[PDB]
Amino acid sequence: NKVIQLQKIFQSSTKPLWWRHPRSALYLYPFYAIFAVAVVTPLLYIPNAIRGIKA
Amino acid sequence: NALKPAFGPPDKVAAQKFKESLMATEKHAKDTSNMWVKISVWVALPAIALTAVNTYFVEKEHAEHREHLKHVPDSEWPRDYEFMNIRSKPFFWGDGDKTLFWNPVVNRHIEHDD
Amino acid sequence: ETFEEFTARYEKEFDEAYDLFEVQRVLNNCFSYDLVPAPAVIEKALRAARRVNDLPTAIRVFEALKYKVENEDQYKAYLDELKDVRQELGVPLKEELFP
Amino acid sequence: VHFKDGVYENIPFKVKGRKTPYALSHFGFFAIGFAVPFVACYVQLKKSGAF
Amino acid sequence: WLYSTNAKDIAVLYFMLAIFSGMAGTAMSLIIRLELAAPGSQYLHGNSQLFNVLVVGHAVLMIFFLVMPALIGGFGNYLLPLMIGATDTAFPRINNIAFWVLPMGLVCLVTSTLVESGAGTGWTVYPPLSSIQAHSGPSVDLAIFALHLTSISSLLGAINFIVTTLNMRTNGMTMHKLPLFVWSIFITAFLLLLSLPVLSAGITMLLLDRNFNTSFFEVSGGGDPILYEHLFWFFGHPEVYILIIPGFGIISHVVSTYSKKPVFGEISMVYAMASIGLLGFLVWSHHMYIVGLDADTRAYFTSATMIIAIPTGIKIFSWLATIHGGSIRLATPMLYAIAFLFLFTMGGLTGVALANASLDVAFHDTYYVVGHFHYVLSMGAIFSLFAGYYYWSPQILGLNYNEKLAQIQFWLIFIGANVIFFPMHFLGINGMPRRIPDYPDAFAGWNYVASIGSFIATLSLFLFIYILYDQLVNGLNNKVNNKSVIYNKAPDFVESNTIFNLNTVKSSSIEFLLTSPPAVHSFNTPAVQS
Amino acid sequence: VVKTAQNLAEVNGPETLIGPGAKEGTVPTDLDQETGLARLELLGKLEGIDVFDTKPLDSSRKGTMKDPIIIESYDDYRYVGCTGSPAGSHTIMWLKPTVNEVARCWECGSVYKLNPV
Amino acid sequence: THLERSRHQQHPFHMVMPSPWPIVVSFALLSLALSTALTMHGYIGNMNMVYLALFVLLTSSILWFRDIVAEATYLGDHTMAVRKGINLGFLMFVLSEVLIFAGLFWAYFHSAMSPDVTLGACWPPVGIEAVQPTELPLLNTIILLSSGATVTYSHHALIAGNRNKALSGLLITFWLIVIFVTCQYIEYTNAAFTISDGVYGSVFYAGTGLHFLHMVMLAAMLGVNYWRMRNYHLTAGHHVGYETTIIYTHVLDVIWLFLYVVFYWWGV
Ligand code: HEA
Ligand code: HEA
Ligand SMILES: CCCCCCCCCCC(=O)OC[C@H](COP(=O)(O)OC[C@H](O)COP(=O)(O)OC[C@@H](COC(=O)CC)OC(=O)CCC)OC(=O)CCCCCCCC
Ligand SMILES: [Cu+2]
Ligand SMILES: [Zn+2]
Repeated sequence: NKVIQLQKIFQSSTKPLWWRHPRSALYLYPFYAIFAVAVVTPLLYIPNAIRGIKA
Repeated sequence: NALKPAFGPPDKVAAQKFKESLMATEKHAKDTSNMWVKISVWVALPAIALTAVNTYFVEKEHAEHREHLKHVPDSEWPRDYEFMNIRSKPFFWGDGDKTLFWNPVVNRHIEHDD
Repeated sequence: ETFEEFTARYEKEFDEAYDLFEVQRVLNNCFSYDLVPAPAVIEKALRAARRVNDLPTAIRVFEALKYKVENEDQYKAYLDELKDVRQELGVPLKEELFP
Repeated sequence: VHFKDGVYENIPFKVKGRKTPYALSHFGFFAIGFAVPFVACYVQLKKSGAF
Repeated sequence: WLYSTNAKDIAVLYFMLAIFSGMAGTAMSLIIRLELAAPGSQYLHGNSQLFNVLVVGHAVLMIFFLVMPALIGGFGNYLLPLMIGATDTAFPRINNIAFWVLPMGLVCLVTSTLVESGAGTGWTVYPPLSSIQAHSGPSVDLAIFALHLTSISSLLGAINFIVTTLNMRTNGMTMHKLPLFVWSIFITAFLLLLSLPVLSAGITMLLLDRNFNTSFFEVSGGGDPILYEHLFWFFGHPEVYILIIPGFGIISHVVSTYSKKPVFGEISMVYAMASIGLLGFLVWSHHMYIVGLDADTRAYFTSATMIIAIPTGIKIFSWLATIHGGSIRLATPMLYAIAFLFLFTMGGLTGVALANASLDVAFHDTYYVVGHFHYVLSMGAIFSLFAGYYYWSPQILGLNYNEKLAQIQFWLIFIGANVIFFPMHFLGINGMPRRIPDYPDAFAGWNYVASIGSFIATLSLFLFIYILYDQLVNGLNNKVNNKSVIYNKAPDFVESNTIFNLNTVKSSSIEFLLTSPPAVHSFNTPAVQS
Repeated sequence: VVKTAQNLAEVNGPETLIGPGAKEGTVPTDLDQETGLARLELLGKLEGIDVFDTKPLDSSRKGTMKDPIIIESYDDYRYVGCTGSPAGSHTIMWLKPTVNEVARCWECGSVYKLNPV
Repeated sequence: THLERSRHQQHPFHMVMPSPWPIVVSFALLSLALSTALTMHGYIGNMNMVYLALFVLLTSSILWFRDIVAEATYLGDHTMAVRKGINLGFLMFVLSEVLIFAGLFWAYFHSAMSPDVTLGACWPPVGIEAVQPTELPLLNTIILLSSGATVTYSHHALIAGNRNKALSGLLITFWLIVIFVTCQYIEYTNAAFTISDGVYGSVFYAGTGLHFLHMVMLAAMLGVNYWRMRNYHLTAGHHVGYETTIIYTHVLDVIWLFLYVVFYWWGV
């Protein structure tokens, strides 16, 4: 049903393929919010984990 | 013109071996798939129709069996062995939880220091 | 395979040489075998150099012949044997040139 | 690197045209890799009494 | 660029990390050998911890972060696309996670030392030494995860090579006609696949016995620590036959290029190269002869791991047959590949002496083992890594490496690491045990001989950094003067100089027919062979 | 205006390689909801001529400089192998016939021209 | 002609644009492994960073998969060899995941083939009571023999061309597997011996433990095989996202039958 419809949109899109879905703008900025926290807070506790300060 | 005559020779000998076999495999997608309808919904589903009710009745005699042990031990536990309960480095998501989900009908773990 | 089938095969390929490339690529594998080539086939290794008008690929014949002769006694008898066809074409050797 | 198969453009370095000399950024990648056990011999001795 | 999925630019990131992990993997071995210079703890003050931490910190950077990502990642992601005839790998998007988990395999290991405990467990991480009652902190928790990230990179980094070789060849490239470097890694990829899931259960079970107290290995509960000695070593002996089979691929190309001759018995060299890989599976408890196995079980292995010396003799005597007749052009890859043929084979004679169950009972955990496995790791897998870099450095980077300065880097590696690892056979034949910060006073003899050499080899490695500086800055001004060697194949005796520049590269592989450096699309047409 | 191809002959650009939409109730029947370059290989596979070549070079004759071996190239530098006049008689040697220069094959003696197309 | 041939690709194998989800999954595997080793030793206080690490990883797989289905049905470099590339790339992959069972089968033959001294001289030992194979575990074998007769009843049915058997035949197989999760949830809630029950408690929730940790992804694999077949993504001549599901289950009959014969029949 949407397979030919999306094929007009995906082919000749001149976009990155992870921006080529029409339902993709909301898929990234909350995803970049959980990505901007899950790679610092496991590492920010490492100077807390050097002095014996645990929980 | 120059340099653009044709791709190659259209011999049509490489055809009619892959195309007609797509209908032959379609036959093999028809009668072989109809060979399994006499054994999946006609044999195997009646086979579990006599097996699930065989296990619907033996489930209830064990569902009542757990109510005996969680009610009273009537003296104490039978003092389980040294390999059955181990608590070196107790668990981290809670305080002393055995796993993610565990009922005390089989996992009581009462300490016998004595 | 044998010594004679070695001679008849490479004395044949020197005739359709037609170029400087197909002399040196055929003079190479006429010298890069286990055995030592006969003077019958090396006479067509100088006539091949005359057909292509190149002299140092005829001076390099007798220098490849000098290292791969395995005996100096088997070289001077081999040098004097080729002196009949080495004085027509005027091919010097590398020691006489003193380059 | 997607395109421009030049001479220095298959390496993620910036060899020529750098603002700073390259020996700063080349020895400074390989001596820093040499000085990581010498900080494992620092924060584990100073923690454990030695110096 | 960071996340480009081109297989060429991934393998230059592989090689950019295998020297950074190299200059960390040998700076730890510097301090290890500095402490064995004299009896009494000299530089480490009195700490016998941070010495079983540095030994495991060094022995896993050398195995899993130097020789694994270079001979499989640094070359296999560059040459197996190129020599076979592919444009890039068959699975190019997972080709980028196979590199980018390796710095995440480093943050999971350098932080495993900086935490309060330090994983003093040794490279063979044994269960009751690494149990939670013995090792308490989160030190060994991260050391059993950095070994898992590399276990999962080099696992999908070998699924990337079975469905590259089996279908993505050229027209005439039949299954009997491939370069031997591809048959190295394609045989290796059938050992990386069939030994790493064995390892991944043998480490996760130790994780379960440390914070989930499941007692796979805990003695209070009947869990053996001797199950670990056959389950880790079921991975362990194929792992050390994976650091040497791509080492057997580079040497088979170098020794038959710098000798103008095809390799002796090419069909004999591909059947005796999977037979090493297949029969290497069936010998995995020769490490554990003394651990209390049966009198017939040890009688089987003392006859079965000697048969690994049957196909390795074929793969050496043919390298002494492929250079007998031909010329010899003694450049730097030929110097390494001809000292590989003397120091690896002396690490093979010490192999069959250790291979017996009747003789390992006076040699286990001594320094005679460390004399044996360093003649086949720093002399059989660095002698084929230096002979693979120098053999493909100006072809791939485009710049020549000051050949007059790479000869002095060979000799300072040859005699400056033979001085370390040859007297180790004497300290071990007396019975000096391993992993010890101090020793009895009679073992101060050769341990000062082997301490003077670790500054020799790691002065050559400081020189090798300068060769990498001379190759990138004015590495273009090397092939226009008389600094380097340009043509790795000098022409024949009757090949004229003016005809050589028409037909220059007489290679047997595509790797030199490409440009220097190769293009970002070096294959945009299906090439043909014979 | 931009129609479909439904034959190997007409391509005339990349926008004409798609197929037509199928109605609900039946599956895609391998010719309707196709994609493009996969459909392009299938459209060639629908006919009797392969789009890509799996066949060695014509290694029967040697090939002199007056009579060279012509390869069906599609760019400037199509690499070739040279394994013999019986295609098995000597060690391989890889070549690169470039634009209007020939690869000469020092061992076997075969001459190749480009035919750049 | 040649002008369109100079506008297309000349080799059948696929070339992919540079995607950044390679380093996204790599950053998740760091924050999985680093954070699962911190909360075992403190430094955080709460056990939800691992729950975060199971969320950022799995949404990174479907964003990886959203670009792949954009290549599967919307860009399409899937030729015959590239179809054979993944179909051999996955058939050779499950040789690794059937050998990890030999890293768990061989522990069961390490504590029962030779009797030990810390336990009893019998396997399973005293104090530990095992479930007979003539009980609800025998339902677990027949429900997969019925699964092995409906995954091929709907394999050829999708190629057959009719959607009445192809669409509905995969919804009845999907709920045949979620119902298999709940009967392996009974022994995770009603069996006597636990995970910490010695060596019998170790390997029994490992050999059957990893067999439970694959149905969470197999039912998640049916979760897109029904969504794509309803959104008309999958085809009847080219199906990779449907073919990897059948070989995920046709080998599962072999490993569960080898799991049933030694854990339950030989395990009493
Ligand atoms: C890949 C394997 C590898 C390599 C190369 C080395 C290399 C070296 N190792 Fe190590 N070592 C091990 C693996 C390795 N080792 C293992 C497994 C153990 C046992 C641990 C345990 O079981 O307890 C061990 C243990 C070990 C011990 C302790 C012995 C014992 O307790 O068992 C010592 C001490 O002498 C030692 C020293 C050295 C030295 C001086 C080198 C020198 O060769 C290093 C200096 C030489 C170089 C200069 C070349 C290497 C440098 C590079 C960067 C590579 C070049 C490559 C590229 C750049 C292209 N090693
Ligand atoms: C990385 C490469 C590598 C290679 C190739 C080998 C190859 C071999 N290894 Fe070694 N080995 C290691 C690395 C390697 N090993 C490591 C890292 C350890 C453990 C250290 C640790 O635990 O920390 C180890 C441990 C180890 C042990 C355990 C000792 C102990 O811990 O108690 C034993 C004993 O059986 C052994 C034997 C062998 C044998 C027989 C070979 C054979 O494959 C080699 C045979 C080769 C030849 C023999 C030479 C060439 C052939 C000939 C010229 C012709 C045939 C020969 C004759 C007829 C004599 N190895
Ligand atoms: C963490 C990273 C740290 C890296 C530090 C590593 C340092 C290693 C440096 C090695 C080096 O740079 O040497 C290369 C340099 C250039 O050489 P080239 O290849 O261009 O050819 C030159 C031409 O062909 C022959 O050079 P020539 O023969 O004319 O000169 C004689 C030269 C030879 O003697 C020696 O090599 C040892 C002293 O002696 C001297 O110059 C003495 C002058 C005081 O040759 C030299 O001139 C070296 C001079 C001495 C430098 C100090 C030596 C310390 C051991
Ligand atoms: Cu071994
Ligand atoms: Zn030839």
